[PDB]
Amino acid sequence: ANLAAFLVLDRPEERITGINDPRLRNPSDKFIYATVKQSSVDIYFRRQVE
Amino acid sequence: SIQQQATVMLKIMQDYDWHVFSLVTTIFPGYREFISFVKTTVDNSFVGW
Amino acid sequence: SDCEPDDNHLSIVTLEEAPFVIVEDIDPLTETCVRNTVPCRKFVKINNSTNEGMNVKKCCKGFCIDILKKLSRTVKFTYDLYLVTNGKHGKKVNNVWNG
Amino acid sequence: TVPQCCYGFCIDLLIKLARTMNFTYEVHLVADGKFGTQERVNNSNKKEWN
Repeated sequence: ANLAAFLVLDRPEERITGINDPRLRNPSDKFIYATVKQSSVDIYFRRQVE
Repeated sequence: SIQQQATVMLKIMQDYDWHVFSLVTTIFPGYREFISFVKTTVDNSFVGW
Repeated sequence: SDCEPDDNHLSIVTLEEAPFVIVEDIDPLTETCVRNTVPCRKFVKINNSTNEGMNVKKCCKGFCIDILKKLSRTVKFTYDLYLVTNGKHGKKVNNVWNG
Repeated sequence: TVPQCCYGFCIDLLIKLARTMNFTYEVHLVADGKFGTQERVNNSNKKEWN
């Protein structure tokens, strides 16, 4: 029973549901993410001041 | 000249966080250039008035 | 031109202790502040032995500040925000209040 | 400005459009290598497209 309970576990980190995840919203040194350059994604991020 | 007076007024308004304008002008000679200059300045600046 | 007194300018006092107030220093670049904030002015001390202070503007953000923005939108009046430099909340010591 | 061969979805769409509209296209690559947006430069009170 204990082995069966242990095997059912998500060892990898949970997949990003979207922009609403607090992990992406709150920056950290242990998880770095960014765009490429000043592209349309940069414009979209700039327009929304959040 | 009025060209730099417009920039000075824009800087003064920016210093007081006045990001909304209202250009109430009158038909006087030489003022179309002033209106065009202030429009180009407000569009060209990154402040975003 | 029109002799009509009014109290549109209301002084506001805010404290940077709760998470609802996250006021930070003014960034020299961009638009001197973020696109969604409130101009907050604070008198900062220049020296330990000098009581003279300098008024420096700051960008104010937070949940309570958003509530204040909604109140300003509804009541349709302006608000000027200050920052307390004498204590956090204030207590009645010797029948004298502070904060 | 060395010559290369560029192919894919975009060039196929361009060929189809030229065939339909009897156009004579001349494909070129971006010298800057970026999409280009409004970025702040020296004398930052100025918008220029790159």
